[PDB]
Amino acid sequence: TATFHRCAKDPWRLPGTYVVVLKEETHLSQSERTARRLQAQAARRGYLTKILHVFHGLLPGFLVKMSGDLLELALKLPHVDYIEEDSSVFAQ
Amino acid sequence: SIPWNLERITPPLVEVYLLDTSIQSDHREIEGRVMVTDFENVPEEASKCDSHGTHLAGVVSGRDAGVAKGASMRSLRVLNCQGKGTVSGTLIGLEFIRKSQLVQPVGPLVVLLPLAGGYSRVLNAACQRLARAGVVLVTAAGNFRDDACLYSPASAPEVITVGATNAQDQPVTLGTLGTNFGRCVDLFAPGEDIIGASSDCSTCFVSQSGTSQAAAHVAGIAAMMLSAEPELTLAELRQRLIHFSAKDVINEAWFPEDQRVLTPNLVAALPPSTGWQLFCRTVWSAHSGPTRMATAIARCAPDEELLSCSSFSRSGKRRGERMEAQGGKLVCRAHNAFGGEGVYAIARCCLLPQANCSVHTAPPAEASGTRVHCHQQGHVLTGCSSHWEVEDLNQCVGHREASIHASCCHAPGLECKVKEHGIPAPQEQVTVACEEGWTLTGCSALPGTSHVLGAYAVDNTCVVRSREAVTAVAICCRSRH
Amino acid sequence: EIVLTQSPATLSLSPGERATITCRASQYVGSYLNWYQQKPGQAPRLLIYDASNRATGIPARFSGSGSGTDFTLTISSLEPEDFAVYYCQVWDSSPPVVFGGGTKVEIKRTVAAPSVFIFPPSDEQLKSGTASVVCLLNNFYPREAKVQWKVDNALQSGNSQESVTEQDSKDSTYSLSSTLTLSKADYEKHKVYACEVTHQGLSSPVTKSF
Amino acid sequence: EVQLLESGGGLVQPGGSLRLSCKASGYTFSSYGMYWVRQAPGKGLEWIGWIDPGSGGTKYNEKFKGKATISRDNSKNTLYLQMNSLRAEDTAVYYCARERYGYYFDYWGQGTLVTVSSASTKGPSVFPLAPSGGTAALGCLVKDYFPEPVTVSWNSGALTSGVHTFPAVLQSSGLYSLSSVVTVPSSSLGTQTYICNVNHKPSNTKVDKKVEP
Ligand SMILES: COc1ccc(-n2nc(-c3cn(CCOc4cc5c(cc4Oc4ccc(C(=O)O)c(F)c4)[C@@](C)(CC(=O)Nc4nccs4)NCC5)nn3)cc(C)c2=O)cc1
Repeated sequence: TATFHRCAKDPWRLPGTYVVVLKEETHLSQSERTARRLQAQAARRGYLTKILHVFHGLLPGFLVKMSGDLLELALKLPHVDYIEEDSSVFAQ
Repeated sequence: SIPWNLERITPPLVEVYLLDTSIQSDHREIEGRVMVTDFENVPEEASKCDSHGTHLAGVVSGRDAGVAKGASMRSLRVLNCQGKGTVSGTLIGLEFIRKSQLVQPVGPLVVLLPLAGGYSRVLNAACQRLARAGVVLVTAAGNFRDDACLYSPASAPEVITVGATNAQDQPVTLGTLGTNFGRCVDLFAPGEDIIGASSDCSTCFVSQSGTSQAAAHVAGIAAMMLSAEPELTLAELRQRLIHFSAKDVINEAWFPEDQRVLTPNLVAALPPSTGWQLFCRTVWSAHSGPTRMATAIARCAPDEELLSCSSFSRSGKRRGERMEAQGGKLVCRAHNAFGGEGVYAIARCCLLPQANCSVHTAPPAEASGTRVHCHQQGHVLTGCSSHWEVEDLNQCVGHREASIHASCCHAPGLECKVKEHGIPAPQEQVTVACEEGWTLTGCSALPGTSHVLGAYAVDNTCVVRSREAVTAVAICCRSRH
Repeated sequence: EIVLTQSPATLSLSPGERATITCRASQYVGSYLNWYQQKPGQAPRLLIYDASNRATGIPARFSGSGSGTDFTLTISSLEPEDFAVYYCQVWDSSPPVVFGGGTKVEIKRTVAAPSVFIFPPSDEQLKSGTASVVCLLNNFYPREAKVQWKVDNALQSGNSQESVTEQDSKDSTYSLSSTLTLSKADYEKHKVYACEVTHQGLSSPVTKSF
Repeated sequence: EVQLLESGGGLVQPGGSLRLSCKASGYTFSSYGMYWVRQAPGKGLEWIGWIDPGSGGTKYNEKFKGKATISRDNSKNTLYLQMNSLRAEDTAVYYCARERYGYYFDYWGQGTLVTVSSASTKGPSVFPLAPSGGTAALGCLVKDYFPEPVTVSWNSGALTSGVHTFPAVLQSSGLYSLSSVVTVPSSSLGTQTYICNVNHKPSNTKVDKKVEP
C-alpha cells in the first residue's frame, strides 16, 4: 500500500538518499525500530545502509542513504506511508 | 531617496525565520536584529557564500532599505555557497523550527522559504504540519517561467506563494525565464532590481532579482501586520494580503494564454490602516482531465467558508457544477461532459465565522424552470450553482432539465443583493461588478443561453465567458455597518 | 565603483550666513555616509556620521541630511573657524573607501582692488648673473587674478612663477607675488618691463625702466 | 586617550622608498582597521592601503599595486608603510587613520610630509626689494634654498602689521624661492630702518639684510 515519490524534474533527482515517511500516529520508538529493521534486512542481503537522521517533532520517519535496489524491500516495511527520493532545492 | 519597491509600503515578539544560504550578521543594515542559529545542512561541500541570504535579510528587516525595518530574524543554513540545497536538508531545518517553537515563548512565527525545487510530497506535508501549529510560511513561486503548482514549497496549499513583478508592475523576465505563475500563486511582489544589503562590505548595497526578493518583501508586510495584530490567523493574513494588493496592474499577455484566468492579478502593498467587513477570494481547482465522469474539486482553506461554486471549460463541453457537504464544509464540484477536454471548479472563499453554510437542492422540474431559495432565519443566499445529467440541454433559477443549488449561510450582519447585465450578441465575455463597499460572493451565468464556456469571479466582478441575451449574474454581500 | 560628487567646488559666503554643501553618490549607499572637516595644517576631523548624527564634541550648527544618493551638509550660522575644506565619505567593496573631491568654504567680503607694486632686480643679484622681477598685488578680493609680464611690450613666455597667500585673518583679503626670472644676458638687451593685472574695475599695468 | 604617532618623514631620492611608522596608543590595537591616506598640497584625499592588525589582511590601491607594502607589529602597536620607486608626484602629506569598522575614521595621525627630490642642502641668497604716495611696500627675496622651510621676521619681530610672507615655489633648478613683503607709510621710509630676518634652519643659515632705495 506504500507509495514512492521522486522529482518530476529529472536533473534535480538525487537517488541514493531517501526519506522514509511513516503513518501519522507512529511513535519515535517505532521509527527507530523500522530504521533498525531496514538496516537488518539490507545487511542480510549484502547492502550497507546509513541512517542519516531520525525525524521526531515534525513528521514520523527517518533519512536513509542506501541503494535504490532496497526500495521494493523498504516499501514492504510496516508503518510506512510513503518513501520519497531526495531532490535538489535552489535559491530563487 | 526611497527605492521604488517601497512605494506601496506605508510606515505606521514576531520572529522571522530564514532558510537560505549563510548570512553576514555583522552588516549594518541587519546587525543586532538578525540572529544566526547553529543550524547548517548543505550538500556538496566567502562573501559570495553570504550574498543571497544577506540581501534577503536586508529586504525583510533592513534599517534603510527593508520592508519591516528592525524586524527580528533568525537564520538557518540550507543552501550552500552556490545556492543549492536538498529537500531532506530543508525538512531538518523545518523540524528545527518546530523544536524552537516549543522551547521559545509563544508568539507569531513567519517562516521565509526563498527556495524552490520540484513538487515534493514530504516538503509540502512539512509546510502543512507547521501551518497547523500556527506558522505563517512565505515562499518563492520560482524563476522558471512555469506553473508554480509543479514546484515545492510553492505548491503547498497552506503557504503564501509569491510571484515577482518589476518597477512597471509587470512579471519579471530573465532571458528565457522569469517569474512563475498559476493558481498556486497567491500574489506578486517587487522582485526585480531590488536594492539590499551586500555581503561585500558592512554598509554595501547590491541590486538583486528573483521570487526570493518578492517572497522576502511579503514576509516583511506579514511581520508588520503581526506586530500590530499578533492574533491574526493565517486565513485572516492571506485575505488581508489579497485585499491590500494593487489590482489589475499586470498585463496578462506575459503569461501563457491557459494561465491568465488562473494567475491572480495582485501586486503586494501595505496601505494606510483603519469594523468587521466581508473578505472573499477565488480558488481554482486542478483541471479535471478528459473523462465523461471526470471531476474538478475546489475547496477552501481551513477557517474559510465556501459561499459559491462555478465552473469553466475552454471548449464549453460541460455539465455544470454543484455544491456538496464533505466534513462540515461545502465543496465546489464541477462536472465534465462526454467528449469534453475537462473542466475547472471555481470556489469563492470568504472569512465569515460560524456561518454554517448549507446547500439547498431542487431536482429538475421539466416545467415552465427549476427554483430554490434560502428560507431559514438569519440566512442569506451567497451562491447559485447548477448541474445537469443530460449531454445536451433571494432565489436561484436554473434550466428545467438541470438541478439547482443554493448556498444558504447564517449571517444576520450581511445584506445581499443581485446585480445583472445581459448582452444579446456577446463579444467573448459578459461582465457585471459589485458596487464600492460590496463583496462579490457568487458569479453565475443566467440559464437558457446559447453557448457559455463558464463563469468565474475576478475580485468583485462576475465574468461570464461566451462563444437571447447572455447575462452575468453577481451576488453581492456586505456588512450592515 | 562608487563615485562621490561634491558641489560646489568652492563656496564663498559671509560669517553668520547659512551654508549648504551637496554630495551625490553614483549608487545607493543608504544612510551610511560621513562628513569630514579639514582645517589647514591639520588632519580631517569627523563632523557627521551616518548622514545625520553629529560627532562627539562638534557644535549643533552642523547638521546633515539625506538617504540614498543625495546628501547635504548644513551650517546654520557660519562661525569664522567654520571656513575650511569639507569631505563626504562612504565605504565600498573594491575600492574599500570612497572620498568626495572636497568643498572649500571661503569668506566673502566686498570687492577689493590690489595695491599693485613692481620690483626691479637688485644690483647685488645682478652680480650673481640672474635677474628676478617681482610683481606684488597687495590685499585684494576675490582670489581670481591674472598677471601678464610685459618685457618691452612683448608677452610672458612661461619664465614666470607665482604664489598666493591664504585669506587674511583680519580683512579676509588675498595677496599675490609673481616672479619673472630672466638670465643676465636677456635682462641687459631689453629696456622696459611691466606686469599687467586683471582684477575688477579696469586693467592696471605698472611699469619700470632702468 | 587615543594617539596615533607618526614617524619617518623627510627627503627621499627619486627612485628611492619612503618608510613610515604609525605608533598607536590608548586602545586595543588589533580590534580596529588602519589605513594610510596621503594628500598632495591643494589636492584631495588619496587612500594608499588598509591592514587588519588582527589577521594581517591587506588591501591596496591599484595605482600603488607593486610599489606599496603595509605591515604591522602588534607587540609594538605599530603600523608600517613602504612605498618603492618614488617620483616627484609622490610628494605629499601622509596620514595613518583608524577605522571603526563600518562607521568612520575616528582618529588620525598628525600628518607626515614626504618630499621627493634629488637636490642637496643649500642655504639661500637674500636680495632686497627696494621701495620707491601715502603707503609704500618693500620686501626681500629669499632665493635658491633646499629644503623648505625658511622663516622671515621683520625688525626682529617688532614689525608684524601689513606683513605678507609668501609660500615658496619650486623652480627648474630644484631649489626654492620665496618673498616676504611689508607695507609701510611712505613718510617713515627715511626715519625707520627696515630689515628682514631670514632663517633657513636645515642649513643653520641666518641672514639679515637691510632695505634701502
Ligand atoms: C491526503 O492527500 C490529499 C489528496 C488530495 C488533496 N486535495 N488537494 C487538492 C489540490 C491540491 N492542489 C495543488 C495545490 O493547489 C494550491 C496550492 C496553493 C494555493 C492554492 C492551491 O489550490 C488549491 C489548493 C487546495 C485545494 C483543496 O481542495 O484543498 C484546492 F481546491 C485548490 C495557494 C493559492 C493558497 C491557497 O489558496 N491555499 C488553499 N488551501 C486550501 C484551499 S486553497 N497558494 C499556495 C499554494 N490543487 N488541488 C484538491 C483536492 C480536492 C484535495 O482533496 C489533499 C490531500
